[PDB]
Amino acid sequence: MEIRVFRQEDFEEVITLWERCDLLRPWNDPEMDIERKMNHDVSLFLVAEVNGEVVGTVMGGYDGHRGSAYYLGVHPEFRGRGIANALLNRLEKKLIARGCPKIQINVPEDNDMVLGMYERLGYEHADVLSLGKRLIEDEEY
Amino acid sequence: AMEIRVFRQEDFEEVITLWERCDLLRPWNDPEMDIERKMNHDVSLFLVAEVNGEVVGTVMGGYDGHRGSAYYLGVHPEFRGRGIANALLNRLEKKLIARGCPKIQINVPEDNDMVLGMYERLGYEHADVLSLGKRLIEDE
Ligand SMILES: [Zn+2]
Ligand SMILES: [Zn+2]
Repeated sequence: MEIRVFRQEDFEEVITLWERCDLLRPWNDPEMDIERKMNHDVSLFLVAEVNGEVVGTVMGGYDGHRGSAYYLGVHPEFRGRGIANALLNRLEKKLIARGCPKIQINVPEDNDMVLGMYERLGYEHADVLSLGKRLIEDEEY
Repeated sequence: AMEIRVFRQEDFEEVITLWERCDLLRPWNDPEMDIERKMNHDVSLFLVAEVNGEVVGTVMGGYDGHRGSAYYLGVHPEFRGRGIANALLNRLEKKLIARGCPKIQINVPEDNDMVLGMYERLGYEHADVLSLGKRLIEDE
């Protein structure tokens, strides 16, 4: 396999991958989320392709101060082969390449597993509360 | 005469000074480098608040194509009776909306109830989530 940048043709294949990995939350329209990312900057939005097919994603980003990562998933049939790791290790390097000093990720608290994965890779938990506010509402889909 | 506008190169050392006075600097974040990171990337969400020509508040707003962000929110100790932080976040929020950003997320210290309360009062809600981070470039 091989990690590259998301391109428009990857659009339905990615949604259908997010489907299979249950990354889909009713609040967030994934069509909209991809459109936003496209309008914005696709360059830290990476896909893993095996056999000329997408099997993993990470929507990474950078705001001029912190790196981010959302929509990190790997196809349940492709889960043994270090894909999410290759995917995070490519993002972190693409971030360093543009002077991003730190990346920060939110993980569901009850998910003790994915929590251990990140810690393994040298991520520290911060003693902060994440606070959020909805600015634009996504319809149901 | 208070006015919120976008950060300008001229504001550079005034803002650093304000960050000092606002007890916002940390030895692991070089504020010159952070200002420079931001300028090189996109300065349009990096807001200041000026009162009679003086910069007395900032917010380094941000957007990543999915989520909006805010760092370095400070208002000069002497300019705190006046809704300036509120004005800073309100404008940032409008600016995020203007470019299609659906949501802003801000991390606040688990101790700092005064700040948690401000955000709640502004309509921010707690997410049942844990913040993990990884330093990629050390400032030194
Ligand atoms: Zn396609
Ligand atoms: Zn810790």
